[PDB]
Amino acid sequence: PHEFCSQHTMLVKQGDDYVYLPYPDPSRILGAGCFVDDIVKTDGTLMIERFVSLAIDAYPLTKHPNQEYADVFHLYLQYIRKLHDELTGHMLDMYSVMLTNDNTSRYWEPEFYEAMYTPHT
RNA sequence: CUGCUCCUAGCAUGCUACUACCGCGUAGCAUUUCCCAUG
Repeated sequence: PHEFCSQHTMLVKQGDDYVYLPYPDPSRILGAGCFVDDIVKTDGTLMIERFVSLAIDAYPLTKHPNQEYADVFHLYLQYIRKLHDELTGHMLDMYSVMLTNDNTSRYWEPEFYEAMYTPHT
């Protein structure tokens, strides 16, 4: 369908055959990233799960024919990474201690996002 | 306000695996043992 619940339907190849993936408009995602209330996202170092949640809905933009949408997805990934590492520096240096296990690598590789659409859970 | 999802924490549940010692079951086993008159 051309549009349903503000989701554009795209058909791509997943696994061994083809399935439909609903992808959102890009402008809405970028606007939600840019403009917010105060402190809710005035400094993302305080709150990172926002962009994690945002990226999950931006994943089907990767399989789009035009590449700008994949660029948006990768931009979100890079920003998540930069936020996480700068948070690590801020916390480790001028405080005492942060890290014994990372467990946070997963949030910058498309393996975790793609599992969101795997027909098994 | 309804619906979906994520993360964290906690709780509780189930499951698995490990160790531990205990108890119980089982085998090998080392062991340590000597027969005699008669319807």
